[PDB]
Amino acid sequence: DLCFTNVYADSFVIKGNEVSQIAPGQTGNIADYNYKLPDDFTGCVIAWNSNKLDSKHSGNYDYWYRLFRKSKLKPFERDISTEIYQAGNKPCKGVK
Amino acid sequence: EVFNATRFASVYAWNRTRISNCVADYSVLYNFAPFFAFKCYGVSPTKLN
Ligand SMILES: *[C@@H]1O[C@H](CO)[C@@H](O[C@@H]2O[C@H](CO)[C@@H](O)[C@H](O)[C@@H]2O)[C@H](O)[C@H]1NC(C)=O
Ligand SMILES: *[C@@H]1O[C@H](CO)[C@@H](O)[C@H](O)[C@H]1NC(C)=O
Repeated sequence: DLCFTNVYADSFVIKGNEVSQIAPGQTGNIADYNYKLPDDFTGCVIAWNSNKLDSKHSGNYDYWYRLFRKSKLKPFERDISTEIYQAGNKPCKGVK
Repeated sequence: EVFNATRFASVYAWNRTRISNCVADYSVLYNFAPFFAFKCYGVSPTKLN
């Protein structure tokens, strides 16, 4: 019985505990570096097991996630970039 | 020294240290930590320095 001026359907595959991670005002590697839901979130998330399409014999590694960002992620912002995280004071560009 | 100990004791007998006469920069804290849980209550970790 509700009307929305717009609807955004953000989709991604994530681990089990990381579902409890995704919520308005949470913390952790995903809640801070990969997906930060805004505190005044008007919307809601959906999660169900997909062990048949994201799994196969010999394993699968197609998916990715970031644990090294220079700061926290502002809500609803993508940070797709491959830059080596600086540790200490040496750039060590090009090589891990 | 606090984060590079070798024998962090058990929870039943928790090691207790004191920090005084310092300049406390937590960048070195962020360095030696593949963090899993930084839930901070009293202060905001971003606004900590
Ligand atoms: C908790 O563990 C700390 C690091 O392992 C201890 O700090 C050091 O302890 C050594 C002796 O183990 C001291 O020589 C050194 O100066 C420094 O204080 C700390 O003492 C220890 N505390 C307790 C209550 O066990
Ligand atoms: C502890 O200090 C030594 C100093 O050589 C260093 O090699 C080691 O990585 C440090 N370990 C941690 C957990 O900080």
